[PDB]
Amino acid sequence: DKEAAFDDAVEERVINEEYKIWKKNTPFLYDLVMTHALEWPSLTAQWLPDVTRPEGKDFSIHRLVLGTHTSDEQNHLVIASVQLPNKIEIEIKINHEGEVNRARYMPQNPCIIATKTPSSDVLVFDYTKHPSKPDPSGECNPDLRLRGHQKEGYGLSWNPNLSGHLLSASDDHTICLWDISAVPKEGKVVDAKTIFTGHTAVVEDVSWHLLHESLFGSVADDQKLMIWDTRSNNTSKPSHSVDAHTAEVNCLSFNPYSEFILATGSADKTVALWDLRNLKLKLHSFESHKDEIFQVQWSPHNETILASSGTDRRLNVWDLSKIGEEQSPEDAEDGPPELLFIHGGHTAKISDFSWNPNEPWVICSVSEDNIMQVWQMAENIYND
Amino acid sequence: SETKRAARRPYK
Repeated sequence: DKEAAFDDAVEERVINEEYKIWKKNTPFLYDLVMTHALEWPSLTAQWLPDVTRPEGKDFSIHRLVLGTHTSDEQNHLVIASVQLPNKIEIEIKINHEGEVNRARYMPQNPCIIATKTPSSDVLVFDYTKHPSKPDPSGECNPDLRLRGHQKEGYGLSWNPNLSGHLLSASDDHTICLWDISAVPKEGKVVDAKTIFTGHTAVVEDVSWHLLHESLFGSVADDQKLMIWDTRSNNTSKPSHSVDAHTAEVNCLSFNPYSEFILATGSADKTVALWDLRNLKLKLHSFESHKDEIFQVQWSPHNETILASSGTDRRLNVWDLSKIGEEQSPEDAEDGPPELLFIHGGHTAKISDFSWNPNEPWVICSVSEDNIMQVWQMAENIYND
Repeated sequence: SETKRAARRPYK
């Protein structure tokens, strides 16, 4: 009624007050905080692995794969440059049909970037083969088009041990696999090598294991986590299937230092911790988030550190080494002991984030309002 | 120290 609008107004106040108190506390909570309004909101964020370090400078140049979300206008695949100590610029804009749901670089050659669109084709771009400045026609000339899905989705994951092997999750209940290793010179469209059909609802994410080249995991709106092996001759049924959450599962992340461990994040407002050797039993539930979680990512530097983000506008950082520690009921009120940090700088749903791989503790998070933040919590919070 | 606490209370 006019009650819906009283609620909206109260809620604006709430967000605004929260952002005021956050802003006053920044000098105590961060070693670094940069905020940039992008031209459009980005649904995706990934640091590229390279870092250039010009002579005589007190800063290094890092890079970010980003995207746009615009209804009416021309969308772009984007690469931005960030300066960090020992400011922000766009460097390439590539025409993209529709918004960029996810964009991810191939480890074995990070010029190569795969995207997910609102259409069913999964696109591959080589950004060294497009002009810095996009043709005004607005035509999307991707280097490959990968076929197999019937709908859009998010999950996208390159195999870091088998060059060119890409996995994708879709709203069509399907995971697709491609091998773009070796692609005939007259060939631009590539068909799926395998399609996995074990889910019975929207498949939200997929990821390759980091050491075992055949292994990968998936999560879906059927509330299941599925562990799959590509060596198997049955693609309708995973090696393992667990009932992970009490609502949709949106994300997963394998721990890069602990080969049996992974985390999942869900609309049930939790992150779950898992051990592949025994999937019946969830190891742990990380609770603190107030609404649906969309992204989960392990720290690339510390085996016990994990972070998650989503709809409640927060990005939480966790440390599993503190699970079980006792606490005064005063500390207990703020959250459990494994919650290290609540990033409170965004005033909209967080869509994606990425841990910087060359600068420990630096994270890039992006929200629906068009804000990009590059930040780093204060050292004394994770050390002594 | 209570620098920990502030970290878990960004909105206070």
